[PDB]
Amino acid sequence: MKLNISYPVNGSQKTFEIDDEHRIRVFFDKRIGQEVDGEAVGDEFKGYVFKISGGNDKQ
Amino acid sequence: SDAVTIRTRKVISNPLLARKQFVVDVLHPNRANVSKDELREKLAEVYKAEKDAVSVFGFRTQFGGGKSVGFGLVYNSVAEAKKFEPTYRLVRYGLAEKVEKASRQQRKQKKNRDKKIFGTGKRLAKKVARRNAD
Amino acid sequence: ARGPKKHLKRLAAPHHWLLDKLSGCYAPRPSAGPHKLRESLPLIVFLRNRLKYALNGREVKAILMQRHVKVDGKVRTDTTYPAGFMDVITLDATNENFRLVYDVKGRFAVHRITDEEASYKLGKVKKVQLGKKGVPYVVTHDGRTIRYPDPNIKVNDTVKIDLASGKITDFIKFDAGKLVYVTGGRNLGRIGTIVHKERHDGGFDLVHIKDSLDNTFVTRLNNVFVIGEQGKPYISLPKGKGIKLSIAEERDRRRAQQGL
RNA sequence: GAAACUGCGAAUGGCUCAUUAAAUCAGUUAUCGUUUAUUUGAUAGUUCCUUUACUACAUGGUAUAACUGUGGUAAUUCUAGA
RNA sequence: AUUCAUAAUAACUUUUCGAAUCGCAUGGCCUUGUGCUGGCGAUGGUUCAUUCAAAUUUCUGCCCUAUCAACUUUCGAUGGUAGGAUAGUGGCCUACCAUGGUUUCAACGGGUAACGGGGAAUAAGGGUUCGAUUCCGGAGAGGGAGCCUGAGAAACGGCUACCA
Ligand SMILES: [Mg+2]
Ligand SMILES: [Mg+2]
Ligand SMILES: [Mg+2]
Ligand SMILES: [Mg+2]
Ligand SMILES: [Mg+2]
Ligand SMILES: [Mg+2]
Ligand SMILES: [Mg+2]
Ligand SMILES: [Mg+2]
Ligand SMILES: [Mg+2]
Ligand SMILES: [Mg+2]
Ligand SMILES: [Mg+2]
Ligand SMILES: [Mg+2]
Ligand SMILES: [Mg+2]
Ligand SMILES: [Mg+2]
Ligand SMILES: [Mg+2]
Ligand SMILES: [Mg+2]
Ligand SMILES: [Mg+2]
Ligand SMILES: [Mg+2]
Ligand SMILES: [Mg+2]
Ligand SMILES: [Mg+2]
Ligand SMILES: [Mg+2]
Ligand SMILES: [Mg+2]
Ligand SMILES: [Mg+2]
Repeated sequence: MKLNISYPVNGSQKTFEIDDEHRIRVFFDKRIGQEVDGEAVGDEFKGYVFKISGGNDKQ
Repeated sequence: SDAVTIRTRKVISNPLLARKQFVVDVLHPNRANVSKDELREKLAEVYKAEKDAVSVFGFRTQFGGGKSVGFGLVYNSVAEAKKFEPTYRLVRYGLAEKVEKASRQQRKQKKNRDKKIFGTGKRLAKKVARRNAD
Repeated sequence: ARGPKKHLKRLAAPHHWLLDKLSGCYAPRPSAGPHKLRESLPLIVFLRNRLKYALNGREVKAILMQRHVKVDGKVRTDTTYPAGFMDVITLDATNENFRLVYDVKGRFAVHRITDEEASYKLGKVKKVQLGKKGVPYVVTHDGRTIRYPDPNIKVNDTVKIDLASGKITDFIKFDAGKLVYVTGGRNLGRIGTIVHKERHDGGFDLVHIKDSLDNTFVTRLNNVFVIGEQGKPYISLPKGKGIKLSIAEERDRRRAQQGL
C-alpha cells in the first residue's frame, strides 16, 4: 500500500510503496494522529516517527 | 433617379442623446423605392453632419408604389453615433465589424462544460496524465 | 407565492400609462419607491412613451446613465424609478423642467414648468407622529420625513417643500372652501375648492367638491389633495384646469376647431 | 485580467390543473393582531476605567480558498495528506 | 376607541447597534511637526417612516345528491383560565374546568369525466350551456413527510428519509 509521507519542516513530499504484510501490519488498528516508530516499517526509516494523518482506500 | 424628393417630418432636437431624430418621407415617382445609402448620403448633404453620422432605418414603402416612409437620426459627431447607435446598425453602415462568435448553443455548452471544473484546469491536466500510467 | 414579485405583464399594468396591447408582453414594473406601484409613472415611460426622447428601452438607460434626468432635485438613475404625483422631473440639457400632475382623464400629463417653480413641491401630509426622543415629525404622501413641523400642521393639510434643502416653508389647512386636486377614483384629475366634509366615524370620510363651473361631485377623503385657495393654486395647473367636459362638450370643442 | 474568496440573485419567471365544494375565488372589510430584503426620506458627540505614573487609533488577531506540490477511485460538478 | 405615539424611575442582558471599509481628487493654514485641517460619493450601519410585499381576517355569494337525518368530542368537538409555542391573534398546542357547537332556512355524508374568477357560446325578453387554456388569485413539481439557507421557500432545474 502506498505511504504518502510529508516533511512539513522542509515542505517536501514523496511517496513510498510497501509489499510486506508484516511491515504494513504495524499501521493496523492505529488511528489518525497516533504516532508510529520507524524501524518496523523499513530500515530506511529507522528512527523516523510518523503521524498518521489520513488516506484513501480502494474505491 | 426621377426627381426623388426626400422630406423630413415631425422633427425633434434631441440634446440628451446628442442627435436630431425625425421621420423620413420619401416620395419617389417612377422609382422602385430609394435606398438607405442614398438616403444617408443626401440627409448628410443637408443636415451638415456627413454620412457616417446619419442613421436611417424603419422604412416600408407605401402600398401601390410611389412613397416609402422611414425614420432618420443624425448625430452631432461621428463619435456620438458610434456610442449611441445600436451595434447592428453600425455594421449595416460599415463603421463597425461584425465580430462573429460560436453558436449560441455552442457557447452555452462551453459554459456548462466549464461548470464541471473547479479552479484552473491545468492542475487537472497533470493529474489525469498520471492515469496514463495506471 | 414564495416571495416578492418582480415582473409585470403589460395588461396588468395600470391603464393611465397608455401602453399598447401588443408589441411585447411585459410592462416595466415600477421600482419600490416614494409612490405606490399603481399610481406612478416610471422613468422608462416618461422618457420614451411621453417625451418621445428615447425609442428603445435600451436607449433610456443610455440617457439616464449620463445623469441627464433628475427627479425632485436629485440625479436618479433607475429605468423604472417610480415617479409620482407632484414630483418634479428635470432635464439640464434641453433646459427643461416638468411637474407630474394629472389630466382630466386621470392620466399623467406632459406639463412644462418654469425653473422658478422647479424650486419646490407640494406634499399632502399623510401622518403626523411623535418620533423617538420626543421629536415630532410629519410624513407626506411621497414619504418624505420632515422633523419639527409647525404644531398647527395636522393630517390632510398640504405643505410646500423646499427641495434644494428638505425643509417646509408653508402649509394649507383643511378648511371648508380650499382649492383641491383629486388624486384617485373616477373624479381623478378634477379640481374644485371643497364644499363640505361628511364625517363618518370609523369608515371613510366623504368630501363634497364643487369646481369653477358650479359642478359638483364627491370622493373619499383619502383621494382629496388640497392645493390652495379658490382662484389661487400653489402650482401651475395643466390646460383644462380640471373641469371635465361632457362627451358632447368635448366633441364640439374638437369640431369647432376644424378649419386648417 | 483567468481562477478563487466575498456580496447579491437563484423564493421572479415559465409550466400544468392532480388535489380542492364553505375550501379556494370574487366583491367588500380588518391589524387597536403581525413579519417585512430592497427602494425612497429621516436617524447616533456618550463605547475604556477605583477615573496621576494608562488602554495598539499613525488602525490589534489567525485561518483559508484559488495556487504550488504529493495522492486515491472503473466510475460524478468526489476529494485526502502536506 | 387603547395600557396609543413619546417620555420618566429601579434594575436587568453569555450585551444589539454606535464605520479598524473603498474610490476620484490633493487644497488650504503656521509655532515648518511630513503637524493640524479639509473636497466630491461608494459601501455599510441601529432605530422610525415609506415603498415592494406577506400572513391572517369581516360581511355575502358555489354544481348534482335524502336510495345521505341527524351530525360534532377516537386522540379538541364548542367555550372559560393560565401557560407554552408563533412574526403575531386563535384549541394552534398542553394543563385544569365546563358541556357545549351545526342542522328541513338541508347540517353531516356521498358524487363531481370541480381549480376559482375576468370571461365564452346562443341573439325578442326571461334564460340555457361552457370556462384545462394569453389577465388576476390558488395549488403542484412521480407520491408522502421532513428541513437547511435566507428578508422571503416547508423550494424540488435545494438537501434528507421512506415508497414507486
Ligand atoms: Mg451565452
Ligand atoms: Mg466560473
Ligand atoms: Mg424593476
Ligand atoms: Mg378604518
Ligand atoms: Mg410563478
Ligand atoms: Mg483558527
Ligand atoms: Mg408602550
Ligand atoms: Mg497637502
Ligand atoms: Mg347511491
Ligand atoms: Mg325524516
Ligand atoms: Mg383558551
Ligand atoms: Mg389528561
Ligand atoms: Mg358532551
Ligand atoms: Mg334539499
Ligand atoms: Mg379535477
Ligand atoms: Mg379557468
Ligand atoms: Mg366551472
Ligand atoms: Mg383536466
Ligand atoms: Mg410551491
Ligand atoms: Mg410526470
Ligand atoms: Mg402519503
Ligand atoms: Mg419539496
Ligand atoms: Mg422552479
